[PDB]
This record gives sequence, structure tokens and C-alpha cells, in this order.
Amino acid sequence: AALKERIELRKVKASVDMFDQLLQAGTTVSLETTNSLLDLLCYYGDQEPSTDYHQFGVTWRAKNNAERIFSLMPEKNEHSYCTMIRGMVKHRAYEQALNLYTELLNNRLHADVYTFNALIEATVCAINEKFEEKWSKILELLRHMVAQKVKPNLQTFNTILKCLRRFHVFARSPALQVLREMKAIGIEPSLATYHHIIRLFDQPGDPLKRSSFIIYDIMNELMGKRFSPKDPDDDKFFQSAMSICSSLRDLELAYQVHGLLKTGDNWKFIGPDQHRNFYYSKFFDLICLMEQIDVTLKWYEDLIPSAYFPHSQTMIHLLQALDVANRLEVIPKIWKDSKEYGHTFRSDLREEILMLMARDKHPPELQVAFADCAADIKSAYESQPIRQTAQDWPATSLNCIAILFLRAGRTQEAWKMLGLFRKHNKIPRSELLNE
Amino acid sequence: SELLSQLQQHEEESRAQRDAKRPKISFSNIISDMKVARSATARVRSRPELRIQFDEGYDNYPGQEKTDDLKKRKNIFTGKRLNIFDMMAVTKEAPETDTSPSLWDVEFA
Amino acid sequence: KEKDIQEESTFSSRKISNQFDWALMRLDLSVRRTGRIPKKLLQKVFNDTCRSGGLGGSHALLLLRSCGSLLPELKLEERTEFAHRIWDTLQKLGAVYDVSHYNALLKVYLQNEYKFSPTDFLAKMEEANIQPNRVTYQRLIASYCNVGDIEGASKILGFMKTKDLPVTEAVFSALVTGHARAGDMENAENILTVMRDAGIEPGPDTYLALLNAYAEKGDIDHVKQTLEKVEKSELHLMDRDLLQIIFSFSKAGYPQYVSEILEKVTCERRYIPDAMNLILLLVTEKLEDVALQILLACPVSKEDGPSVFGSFFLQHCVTMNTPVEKLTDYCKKLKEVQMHSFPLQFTLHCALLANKTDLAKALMKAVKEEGFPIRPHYFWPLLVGRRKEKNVQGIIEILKGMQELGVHPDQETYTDYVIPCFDSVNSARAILQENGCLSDSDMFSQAGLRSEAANGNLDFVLSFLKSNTLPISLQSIRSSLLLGFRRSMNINLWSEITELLYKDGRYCQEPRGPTEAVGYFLYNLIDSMSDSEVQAKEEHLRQYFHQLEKMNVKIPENIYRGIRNLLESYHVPELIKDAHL
Amino acid sequence: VAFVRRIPWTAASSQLKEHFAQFGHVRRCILPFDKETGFHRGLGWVQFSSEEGLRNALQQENHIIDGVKVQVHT
Repeated sequence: AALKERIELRKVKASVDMFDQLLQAGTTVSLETTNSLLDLLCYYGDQEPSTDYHQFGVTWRAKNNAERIFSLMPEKNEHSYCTMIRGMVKHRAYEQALNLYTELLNNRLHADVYTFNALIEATVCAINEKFEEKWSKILELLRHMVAQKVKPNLQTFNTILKCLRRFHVFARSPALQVLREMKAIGIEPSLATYHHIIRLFDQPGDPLKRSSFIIYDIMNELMGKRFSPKDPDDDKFFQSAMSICSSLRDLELAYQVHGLLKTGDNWKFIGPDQHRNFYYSKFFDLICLMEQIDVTLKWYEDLIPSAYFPHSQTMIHLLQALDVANRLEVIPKIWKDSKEYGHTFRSDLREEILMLMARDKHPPELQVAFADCAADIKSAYESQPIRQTAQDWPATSLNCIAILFLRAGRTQEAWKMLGLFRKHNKIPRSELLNE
Repeated sequence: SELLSQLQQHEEESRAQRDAKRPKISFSNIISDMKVARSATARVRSRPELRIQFDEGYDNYPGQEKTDDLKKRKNIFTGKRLNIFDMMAVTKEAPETDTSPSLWDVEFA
Repeated sequence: KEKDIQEESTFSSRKISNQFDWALMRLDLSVRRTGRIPKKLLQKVFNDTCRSGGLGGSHALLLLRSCGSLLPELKLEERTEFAHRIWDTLQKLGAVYDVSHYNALLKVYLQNEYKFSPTDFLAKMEEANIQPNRVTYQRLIASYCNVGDIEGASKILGFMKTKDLPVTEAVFSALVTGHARAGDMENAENILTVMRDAGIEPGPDTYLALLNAYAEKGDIDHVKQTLEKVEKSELHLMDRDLLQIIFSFSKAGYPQYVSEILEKVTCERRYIPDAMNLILLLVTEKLEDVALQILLACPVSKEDGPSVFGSFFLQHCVTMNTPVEKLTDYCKKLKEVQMHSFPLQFTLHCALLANKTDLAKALMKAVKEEGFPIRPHYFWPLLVGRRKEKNVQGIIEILKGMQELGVHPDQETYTDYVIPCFDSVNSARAILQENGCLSDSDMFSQAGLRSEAANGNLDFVLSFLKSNTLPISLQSIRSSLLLGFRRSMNINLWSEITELLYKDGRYCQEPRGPTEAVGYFLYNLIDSMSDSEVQAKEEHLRQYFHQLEKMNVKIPENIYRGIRNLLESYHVPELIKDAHL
Repeated sequence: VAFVRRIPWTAASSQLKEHFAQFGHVRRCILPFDKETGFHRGLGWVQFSSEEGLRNALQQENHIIDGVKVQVHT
């Protein structure tokens, strides 16, 4: 009874030390208590769970407490074997888990649903063989699952789809058969199910096209479906769906994906921070490219800064969208916002703004505003924090600033820039000299 | 262009006459800085992945009407399924609250 | 497999016209696994593209791009001829060539060192009347830089200004190449400074061109300098860049520095295929000694030492006619490290597929020295090759080579190869008797007997047995005869030969039972004949067994039971009646 | 009849016989040498005189010929 406390507290070391002492004294330990000890040991791999204060490779170790205790067990029920198999698969002991399942079959003991789900991953990771072989192996486990009267849960199918990611070329059509099987049985595909598929159907990194059209069927199904957390991978769907919308460059599809995010409480599935930034980066980048400027600016105001903080590259995309739209009166505003979002000292962004402002001649009013922004960008170059290392004045930036001063009529300020050119050894273009 | 085509012929002739390298030092200052040098912004970051991107980097951005064909009337949900697991109409669930949740179930929740 | 489910419905209807993407993977997967696309494999995809007929601009573009550096096994000139042939074939199939198609052709030309006037290709573009783009102009500058023409390059750059095209890093990398290739290292260094002056930090590609530049001239001191700078700088370290420098040194003819640069190679995440490609290219360039150094520096497969990262080297060495000494030396090193349990045998296989006897003999003799058991099955495919060649003296040389090694052709060798090849079996033995090479020509005479027995010319079988003075095996004839009967069967023949037998019977004495075993012969024949076949042989069997009764040479009782059991399975009353008689 | 797979091109029907003779008296060893090449497809059939021989040939999981493990199936 006192040992059960340590198992409830998750004291892996104290429980084992006490369990051994209990066994040495000779007092009877209930199978249930020993099973709970294995669950604690198998889950954590005989390692203390992280406490407040006192990746690569297989974490399963041969000289581990679970193995020793497992053999010590006088009676081993189905649960004891199940948790041991699951522990091995969790800790990348794929070959050892499959070997234990063989022993499980020799004892004529039915495995539970969770053991079967872990075993599917083992067969794929354990051995290296052609898809045809691995598919035959997976199918064989499914046939064993039916023979043992074990009903497959949602995770059973999601693991197959996740496991089938390796075999991108060959698993596409088989993966659809798995999805079609889920619908017939009645297991409703969660977001994780579709997440795995859309990933599977767009694995190649070569410039390919029309393979990603899988998404259209999925979106029609998922339209207006309020989702609940079913699989640990439900949060990864939206980021993947938006990445495909950017690759296909279909703005209408992007609005359908975003629409689904906004229905009910679907916004809570966006995921961690880095997931949210990626989603919004891909989403907003597509808006600027494929939508009218008048609507792009509305999305710009709503999303930033309330939703996310823009990456320096997204500000460049917004500047390019303004150029294509011939709406360069807003460029001074973009600079102000850029500085507020920590892009004051981004060389790429500063160079792009100056080039666009100085590319063509503008009316006096627009030319004056560009001169003030250029003077501000110039001040940022003078007060660079990189100065501690090395202060660099890109030739283009220097030239654009000088020309913008000349066009606005601040000859006094432009005359000073001539000293900088020779100082920094930057060749002025003929256009600057001709003007 | 055709005018450029005429120029091309002058390029070969001039080079044949020069034989040795010309005194075209300073490289014409990048032909007076040429036009645009924004290409660096892709490589200022200089990541290993980015090199692979520029190593395979060519004018792949413009696909234009890459896939005009569509609407083959193929629905994925319709088609051949795996018949290993028999179809189950409905599930009857018993609460069984007394059953102690196994650590794995607690951690999964 | 029941039509393989119609090849899975002709492979799921060729992925609904996306087989081309599917094929792109098999290509890509090969590059992931090996880094090389087998010439055979590419021919298949291409042939499948013609077979399909429906080509896609991107799909045709891929094939062209596959003809470049992705074919390290083939020589630069062969790649171009291949690329030219594909381009023509693609045009015959109605491939609409856009700017991309012609751009890819330029890359292939540049990758395969295909020297051409940039004006000519520009003229080709003008005939197509398709506006060139920046990549075209940049690649035309690289063409002028690969030939060290700075003036031409500058003139195209001058037009580039009129078109207002951005200068990319590739342009600067091409500039470095030109001045380096022209031998003006100072100028190449000025590009490095001008790039820094323009604010474009030199990339690792630009440094690879710089590294390669030095390797061409063999300035290892500068190579070490620029290396250290790369190490110090933020620039990551790719072995595809380094492995390329060895190729430069190897191509430049300074393999002494290769060892130094190869020692710098640190095994990284996944550069096996790149080294795999480099090794292939080195053997193509006939630089196998350097390829061996790299081959030894590669990591052996953790699971099995006998990994095939030397097989691609050995096979391409055989295809390249690597010197037997060189090839054998490489095999020995692979055998020592357990990199191959049977390196020479594998080389013997592909060398046998090449159908070269001189090499096969030398390799086969090296198999005996290595201590692996020699078998006629090693010479068997080679004899097939010469059989197709129809070289009387050529095949004679094989037998001489076998004698040098000690192999002797048995009967199966003749029946399968020497017997079919020669127009006349008897003339073959006469030519073979002239040489005196065969340990025994009876095996050849018996070999022709097998064929004539198998063909069903039982009259020849009997007449042959008589004329020949040397002993023959009856049991083998029995098994060959029952096959011949299935092929050629005539009731009259069996009677005619029997009358011929009575005339001039030879040997007379037989260890095979006069009658008891003759029954065994009949029993074996009946067993071999399929039920349907025996049903067809209903009328003739009755007569043959009536001839057996009049002869009175009844078959054995125990064998009789066997036959009767066979006839019961056939369920034909006439056959059972034949047994009773 | 035992169905053998993954037979190395070096190993002929005779070699299959001697390795399989220890398990049962092989009545006939059928190794189909691919035409023209002269090398079998890597598969073969071994007819044992008795079913016991076939069973014994299936009991052993590791059938090694020329250092190559061949796969045997009923």
C-alpha cells in the first residue's frame, strides 16, 4: 500500500528501489500494483520525470529496470505485455517490441488496440524494405487485429497515414484507401487525418504541380465543420493547408481555409507560436500577391500587430504589392510601421524602400514625403547598432538618398552626400551625375 | 533581338582581332552599376538550406497557368476502400468511471 | 498473378496522366539513393515518354535537365549527343519549346562543356522567335566566360542593362570562372572585391568557383587560404563543394593534392551519392586511382561491410575497360575490407554481359587465384554470346581459355550452346575434333542425340545409337525420349525403327533389362504424358500394346501395377484394357 | 515442391541440390536459367522424394548458398 503512493507520485527511482526491497522481504505485491509500476517505468524509460529543481538515438537501454522487473513478474497478464510493447515503441525499441509481440502471440494473449497501433509503427521503422513489403506487413497486422476481435480506433488510422509519409511515391493511392476505409467503418477523420494526407500528397521537393489538388476535396468536406481535439496532431493542419494554398497560389482556397479557422472555436487549433507565425506569414504573403491593394491594406491593418508581428520579408512583399498597384503614397507609412516592428536595421528592407522611392520621378508633394522618409532611413543608417562591428553603406542606398534629396529640392543635403561617395568608395550612377 | 544579333557578330569579330584580353579594367563599373542588385537579399541570410535553394535556384517562380486542367470529377471519398475491418454501425459506450485511468491514458489526455 | 490485377489497372491508369510525376520520383529517388540516374533507367523513362506520347512542357524540360550533370556515368560528349537526340525526339513529338526549354538546353550545354557559339544558340532562339530572358543572357555570359571571353561577356552585360535585368550571384560566379579559366587570377580576385564593394557578400558557390579556379592551376596554397577563410566565415561546409574540388584537381592532373583535399573531407549528413557520382565520373575520366582513394574514404555501411558502394565503382570500371590489373587490384582491396565478399565474380558477371572473352578469361583465372570455386556456369553466358556471334574460331578460343583455367565443357554445355550455334552438329564435332580440345567428343555425339531425341526424331536416335562405337546411356535417352514423343509422335515410326533395329542391331548386350526395363520405359512415358495427352493416344496405344502381346515381352508386374494406377487416373477404359493385354 | 527465392546467380541447380539434400532426398531440382543470359531469376523449385524432405527444408530459416541466404517457401 505504501508503494502505490510512490507510483502515483511518479517516483521512478524510489518505486523501483522500494519494489526491490519489498520483493526481497518476500511480501506479496499485487499484479495490479506491478502493472502500474511497469506503466510508470515503461512510459518514462526508467528516467526521472523533469522537475522544477533539486533527441537522436534509441533511449531504450538493455539494462533497464522495466526488463528486469518484467522477468521477475510471476504472473504476466495481457496488460503487462501491452504496456511493455508500447514502451519499447515509444522509446524507439522497434525490433525489441516486435520480438515481444511474437512472444505475446506464443502465449495466446490478445493485444489491445493501443498495442496494435504501436506495432504498426514498429514494422515500418524496424526493418527497411520496399513499400510492397511494408504494406504487406501493415496489412498483416490489420488482419491480425481483425482475427483478435480488436476494433481499430482513430489513432490506428492516423499512425498508418503518418507512417506512410516515408513512402510518398507509393503510399498516395493506398493512403486514400485508408481514408476511404475510415469513412465506411464510421471513424470520422479528424484534422490530424487530413493533415497527414495533405502532407503525404505533397512531399516531393522538386518543382512539381497538380499533385496538391488533393486539398480541394478535403476543403469541401471540412467546410463549416466544428472540430474537437481528437489526435495530438490536430493543431498541425492549418499550417499545412495554408502552405499548400501558397504553393498553388489560389487565393480563393486560402479564404476557405481561413474561413474554417474562424468558424466557431476552430481558431484554437492554430497551434503554438511558431505555427501561428508561419500560417499568417504564408497567408498574408498570398493576399498581397493575389488580391487588390484596397483589400490588402484592410487585412494589413487587422492582422498586424494584433495577430502577428511581420517578418522583414513580408514587409518587402507588401512594398512590392504597393508598387504593382501604383500606390506609392503609402510607402512613408510602411517605413514607420517597419521601425515599430523591429525592422529599423534590416538592410534588405531599407534598400528596397529607397529604390522604389527613387525609381521614378514623382510630383512635388510625393517627392517631398519621400525625402523625409529618406532622411529618416538615412538617420537609421547613421545610428546603426552594427556600428559596433562594422558600418556599411550599400552603394545603392547612398545613391537613392542623394537623388531623393536632389529631386525634392534639398540641394544643401545632397551636396553633403558627395563626400560620402568618395569616403565609402561608392561609384555614383550616371543618372545621379546627369541630374 | 535582331539588332543584338548584329551586335553578337561584332562581338566575335572584335574578340578575334583583340586575341589578347582588352584593357577593360574596372569592368565598366558593373556597366555603371547596371540596374538592380537586390539578388543579394536572398543570399544575405546565407543559410545552408538557402544555398540548396539557389543551387537549384532558377526562374521557377513564374508558373503562369501551370495547371489549367481541373474538374476530373474524381472524389477521393468515393472509390475502392480497404475491406479488412468490417463496418460498424454504431458504438455503445459504458462509462466505467471506477476503472483507474492508466498513466498512458492520462498522459494522452 | 491473374494479370497482376491488370497491372493494378495499367498502374492505376498511369496515375491519371501523372505517371510523369511518378516517373520524376523514380528519377529523384535514384538521385537520393545513388545520386545518379542509370542510363538504362533514363532510357526507360524517355522510351516510356515516347510510348505515352502525351508529353508535358515541364516533363520534357525534366528529361533535358536530366541529360546534364545528372549523368556522371556518361562522357561529356555522350551526354550532349544524348541531349541533342532527346531534344530532336521531343520536337518530333510536338514539344512546344518555350524560354524554359531553351534555357535548360543551355544549362545542359554548359554542364557538359558543349562548346558552341553563343551567337548560334541566340540565332536558334531568334528562329524560334521567342524572347530570351535573364537566365538565357546570364547563361550566355557564362558560355562566354567558360571560354574566357570577357569582352563578349561584357557586351552581353551591356545589353542586359538595356533590358534592365537584375545581376544575380550566378553572374558574379560566372565572371570568376572566366577570369580564372583565362589564367588571370588577379582579375578573378577583383570580382571578389567588386562583389564586396557592391554589397553582395560572396557566396559559397562563388568561393567554390574560387576554390575550383585555384585547383585548375594547382595553387594548393591559395586553396588552403580560401578554405580557412570559408571555415572561419559563417559559410557552412558542403562536401559537394569539396568533392568538386578534388574533381578539379583530378581533372587538372594533380592527384597529389587530391589526397590532401580528400583528407579534408569530413563525412557529413548525406553526401554518399555525391561521392558516389564523383567516383563514377573519375572512372569515366579514367582516374580510377583517385576514385579508389575517395572510395576508401567513404564510410562502410554500418549494417553490412559488404556494401555496394564499391560495386558501382567496379561495374563502371568494367564498362570503362579499366585495366585488368587495376580492376583486380581494386577488387582485392574491396575483398580485404570485406567491402565485397565476391567482388571479382560480380565484375565477371557484368564483364560477361559485355561479352568480352579476353577479360572474362583473365577475370575467371583471377577467380581461381582468389580461391572461389570455378564452374562451367561461369563460361556458359559467354558461350551464348559467341553462339550469337557465330564465330567458329571465337568459340574455339573459349574452349582453349577453359583449358587454361581447367574447365571442361560437359554435355549440358554443348546441348545448350555449342550444339545450337553450329549449323550442323556433325560438322561441329568435326571442327571440335580437328582442334582436339574436347576431353571426349562422345559427350558431343550424345549431345546431338539428346537434341534429336528431344526434337522427336526417334528414327535418328536409333540410327545414331547404332553407328556410334562408344557407349551411350539408356536412362537419359528414356527421359529425353518421352519428351520427344510429346513433341513428335507417330505410331508408324515406332514400328519402322523396330524393323530397322532388327536389320543391323549393334551392341546387342544391354545392362538395361531386355523386357522388364522396356516396361519401365513405357511406364515412365505414360506417367509423363498428361491425362488429356494419353486420351488422345487411345487408338495408337491399343495397337502398341497389341504389338506387345504378340511379342510376348510382358512388362514387370510391379511396374504393371504402376501403369495400371496411371491408367485408372486417366479413367479411360481402352487404356486399362491395354494393360490387361 | 519447395519454392526457393533470392538464389544468387552464382548458385546453380546442382548447388541447390547438395544444400537441400541434407534435409530430404531431392527428386528433381528445377532452376530456370533465364534465356540468353544463362542466369536464373533468383528463384527455383526443389521437388523432394517425400513430403518430410519438403517439411525439413521449410523448418530451417537460414538457407545459405554461396554466402547468400535464400528464401524457401512451401
